[PDB]
Amino acid sequence: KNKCVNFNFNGLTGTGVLTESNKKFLPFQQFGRDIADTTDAVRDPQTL
Amino acid sequence: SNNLDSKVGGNYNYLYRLFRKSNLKPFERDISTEIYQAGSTPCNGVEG
Amino acid sequence: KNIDGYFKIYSKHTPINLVRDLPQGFSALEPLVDLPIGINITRFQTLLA
Repeated sequence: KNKCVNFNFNGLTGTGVLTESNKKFLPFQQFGRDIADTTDAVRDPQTL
Repeated sequence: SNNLDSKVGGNYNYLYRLFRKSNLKPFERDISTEIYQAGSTPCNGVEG
Repeated sequence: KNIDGYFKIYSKHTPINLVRDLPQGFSALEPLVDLPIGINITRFQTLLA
């Protein structure tokens, strides 16, 4: 967390900084996208 | 799979549809055993 | 609904105080499960107690 790193969560490739935000993910929502339809937040598959 | 699936005398277990009344849509499995017509001639049962 | 053989099932449970036909309101339904059966559905029924 708090480091510029390359992410890959089930094909969701990208680069960014990981942190805990106020996003309230529902039980069925897997990952969110920004206004550009680009993945801006995901959920850890191993442990929720 | 000539040495695996085929057998002496002819392996006639695999089937295929010669024709249908019209072309089917993609990603569609059809297991119907009805006799389909090539043209507009109504057959109504027996072959010919 | 059945989209490309993937049978979608949504669910939403909420309390009400209703004495007439369907409530005139709004409520978002969430997905419950996804059953990839892979068949064409044309009819349906329901069970009652």
